Amino acid sequence: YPKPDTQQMIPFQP
Amino acid sequence: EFGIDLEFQTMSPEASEYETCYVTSHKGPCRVATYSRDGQLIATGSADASIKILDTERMLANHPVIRTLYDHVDEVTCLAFHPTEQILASGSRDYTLKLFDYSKPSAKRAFKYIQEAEMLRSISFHPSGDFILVGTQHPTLRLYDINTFQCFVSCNPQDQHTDAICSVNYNSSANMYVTGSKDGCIKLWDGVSNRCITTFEKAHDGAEVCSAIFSKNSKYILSSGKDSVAKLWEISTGRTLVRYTGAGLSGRQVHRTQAVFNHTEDYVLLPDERTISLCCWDSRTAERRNLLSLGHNNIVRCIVHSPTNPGFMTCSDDFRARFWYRR
Repeated sequence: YPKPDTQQMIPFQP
Repeated sequence: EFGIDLEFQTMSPEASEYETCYVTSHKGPCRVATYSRDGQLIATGSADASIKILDTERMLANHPVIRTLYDHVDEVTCLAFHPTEQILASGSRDYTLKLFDYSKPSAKRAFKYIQEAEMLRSISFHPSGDFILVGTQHPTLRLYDINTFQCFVSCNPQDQHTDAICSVNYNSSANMYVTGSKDGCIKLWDGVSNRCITTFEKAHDGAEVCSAIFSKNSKYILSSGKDSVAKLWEISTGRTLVRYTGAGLSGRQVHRTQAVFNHTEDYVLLPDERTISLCCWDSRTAERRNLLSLGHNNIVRCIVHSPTNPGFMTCSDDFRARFWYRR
């Protein structure tokens, strides 16, 4: 399976 | 690899041919169940804040409830089995996401947990098992890394829903996922980029979208809404191909419930709240098949169908979960 590209994403803090 | 493909006769039993094979009881309403990916196990969750793990083989044939887990202090609302490990992910109205290692029979509590800002509504394990998608009462979808507990969201905020997320599901290959929301939209997402590929606006005529799943070939989305209509969408074109009508009622808003495929995707199944029965349609033509009397004394808020077998679980506000199978 491919994996989510977290670097293309922004960190999030609830 | 038997599935619906409208581009290219059914091969499985209608819902009406199934029977209850085992009944289990929680101490509060039961509003979630999920199948393990291999289809051997079912987990059920309740407003009594507890979780049961059930062996389908024992239910067909030593107690079928092989596990009970107690590490929530409010209704559990969502569950997802780890794809490779004996771990269950649990989400609650108590604002937590719990991870249970169920390899040991005696295990009662979770080993790790995430404390969230909103009540959890829907989780979906990445097929690798390294990530979990999390829908909450908040409109923005969370991607958590299971190992680092870091959280990530799309880099474009316009991607996000504009109300509570109701359902999150990966497709079979993990290259996509699908969300449904109270905003009445279905959103298609890139599984790697985690950007929104498509928004189906007014997917159910403005009503909340309760559930959205993929067909095995990932060519279709099956959704259901509070307009009490199930829809089959073609991802390629963005259009509704099939409308599954007949369920629901007039006068009051319906509660949230799932539309599912059976294991071969020959049939669409939707619980009807008016009669406490299961509507069943031919998936390809929308032809109404026989109604299945569910035997529940209250509304069924959750239905999950086995991925591998003619089996499904119905979860009811009567505190009970019924395991169904065509024997």
